[PDB]
Amino acid sequence: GGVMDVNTALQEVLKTALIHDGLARGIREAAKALDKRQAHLCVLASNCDEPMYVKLVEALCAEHQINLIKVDDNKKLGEWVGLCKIDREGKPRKVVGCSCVVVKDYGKESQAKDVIEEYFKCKK
Amino acid sequence: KKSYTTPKKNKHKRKKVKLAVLKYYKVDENGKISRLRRECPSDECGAGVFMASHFDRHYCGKCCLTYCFNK
Repeated sequence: GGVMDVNTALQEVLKTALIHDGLARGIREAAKALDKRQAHLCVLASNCDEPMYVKLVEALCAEHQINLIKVDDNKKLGEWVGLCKIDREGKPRKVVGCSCVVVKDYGKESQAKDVIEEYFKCKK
Repeated sequence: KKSYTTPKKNKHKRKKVKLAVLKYYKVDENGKISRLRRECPSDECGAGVFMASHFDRHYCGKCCLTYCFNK
């Protein structure tokens, strides 16, 4: 389905991915996700803490599974997944970046997720 | 009945302090990940958890009563 824009498509992933609990936030879980074959999607972003990890994530995509997408601004991904799920209209206690997240088999496979993502993925 | 008197010891284990964690994979060449020590393939590890190279020991926090060499 979708309108075939990369950003609002990846949002439709994220909706059902939240329910699926596919989100592997933080470096330890990110590493474990891509060292595992259960991952199917990766998105990275600009320098959060080091310019080293942005390199390392590409290094892991090389060795294990190429799937990478880059959408910059840590604050974007930080907003996109709150405490466990995106939480409130507000929420000033956190909005801190997740810096990169990995999602498992586009969350759920039930509807539009497969087509919107597959259109981009073989090209990228 | 009565209320407590006075000790003076008052310490905590450590707060598991916020550090730059995962450089257990070392960047040398592209896209190679240079391990210094095994990312343990225990009997229930998914190979997504590392094992500590303690120096004088070999210890995983998951396999913590088992699979602990002293080398």
